[PDB]
Amino acid sequence: KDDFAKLEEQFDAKLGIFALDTGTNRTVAYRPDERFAFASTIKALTVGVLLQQKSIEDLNQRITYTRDDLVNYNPITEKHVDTGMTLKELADASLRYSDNAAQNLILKQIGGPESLKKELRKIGDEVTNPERFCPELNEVNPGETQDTSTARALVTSLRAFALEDKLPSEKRELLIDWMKRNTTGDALIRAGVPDGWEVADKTGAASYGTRNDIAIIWPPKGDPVVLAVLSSRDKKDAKYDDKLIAEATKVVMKALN
Ligand SMILES: *C(=O)[C@@H](NC(=O)Cc1ccccc1)[C@@H]1N[C@@H](C(=O)O)C(C)(C)S1
Repeated sequence: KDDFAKLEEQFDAKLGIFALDTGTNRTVAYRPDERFAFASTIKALTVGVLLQQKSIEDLNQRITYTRDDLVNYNPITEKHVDTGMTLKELADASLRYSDNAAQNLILKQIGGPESLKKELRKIGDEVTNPERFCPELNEVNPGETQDTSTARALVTSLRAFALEDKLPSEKRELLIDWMKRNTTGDALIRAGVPDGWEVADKTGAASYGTRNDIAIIWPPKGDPVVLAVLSSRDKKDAKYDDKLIAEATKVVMKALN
């Protein structure tokens, strides 16, 4: 409690923390219901919904696109404009590289932010507010609730898809594999977790120094932890520091042990 305030003190930032130990039902909450721009963590839920709406076979559908559908951070999708990419390959790119264009293509496919919100409401997430495609292209100003969620809701919806019954097991397995194989999170939740332990995570970064990671974390032996660490700062062009996330993860891990 004061460890998390210490981190807020040390990094001049606001933290939102929610963790669930699914083995004991122990919880670690710190501003659990405070809203942050969810930023690219929404990609994990976007794929959950894609997977609910498609057989694994249907993920082989090819999606074509041009250079004009690519804006900022498209490491995978910029390599394939000639051929396009299948839904499967877009999911991989979106989750493991946070390919922004891949995300936009998947979001279109599922019916846009309106359909994403519909499906999240259906799983009992009253908080996550998808509003815009690309939502990184627009600022979430303090007090704005469009494209925001909370640590607690993000954990709840992530557990629903990844760990519970919102997906049949072969699709839940695909989601988990992609997340475990994320390339973008080494300095975040993964840097705060004990060595060896498996981590499936999805990162995000926006304006106002927003720096997020959501994860499922497995102990050698036992049930997983599901965790959201959301952060933001006072100023629109504020810098973030990944260390804040890693260190907040350390505190959660302490508290769970
Ligand atoms: C979603 O979070 C994406 N963010 C952006 O495109 C905007 C942005 C804002 C500030 C700094 C950098 C980028 C992509 N996801 C993150 C992430 O997964 O950490 C990237 C920084 C890779 S871009």
